[PDB]
Amino acid sequence: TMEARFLNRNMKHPQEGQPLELECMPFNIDNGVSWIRQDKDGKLHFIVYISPLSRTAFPRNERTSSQFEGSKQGSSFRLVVKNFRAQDQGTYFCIANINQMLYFSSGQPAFF
Amino acid sequence: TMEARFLNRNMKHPQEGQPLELECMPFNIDNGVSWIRQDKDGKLHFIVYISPLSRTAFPRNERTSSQFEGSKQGSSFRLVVKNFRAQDQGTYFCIANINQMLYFSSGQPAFF
Repeated sequence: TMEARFLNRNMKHPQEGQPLELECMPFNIDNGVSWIRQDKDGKLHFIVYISPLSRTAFPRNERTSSQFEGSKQGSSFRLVVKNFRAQDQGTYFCIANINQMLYFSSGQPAFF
Repeated sequence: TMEARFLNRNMKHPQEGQPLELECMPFNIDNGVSWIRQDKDGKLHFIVYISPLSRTAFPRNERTSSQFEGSKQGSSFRLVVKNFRAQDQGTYFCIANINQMLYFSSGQPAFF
């Protein structure tokens, strides 16, 4: 089943000012996934969609493309937060959209 | 901006055993929306995608199609829970997917 996790499964919380790598492991390859961040608010934010070919699409109002990197690394999807700051905290999820049905990963809490 | 709300804005909580109607008001028409439910868990569930033509697509493992009705009613999207039961409680959101970018509504808490 679908999970979003820290690349470093040993860490419990992200470090302020460090690069943060998350991994999404999708039940299906050759379907892309979207990374999203949920505030403690509950408020939901789209970060990036990664195609099976590692093509990325970011939101239009754009700090995002400069603060996050998306890629597919052999069967799994990756999201990198270049410098993890306070405004990046939240619960991160992977979403796959296959035949107009959505599939959600388990979330990864990322709070100092 | 995008909001999911009770059709009856006067009510604070859904009634056990009553039909529940929610409304999604999308920044864009002639794009469909997906309804999702989030547990208190944080766990996310796809309910249904409604096309701009009121065409519905439900999950494959299917209690869902029999317990929820989706439609577009003049500019807004509607989700009906036929008989609202304990297992239907959660925070409901609308999602639009336009050019591989996702847009999320504010959520509507639905708990007794």
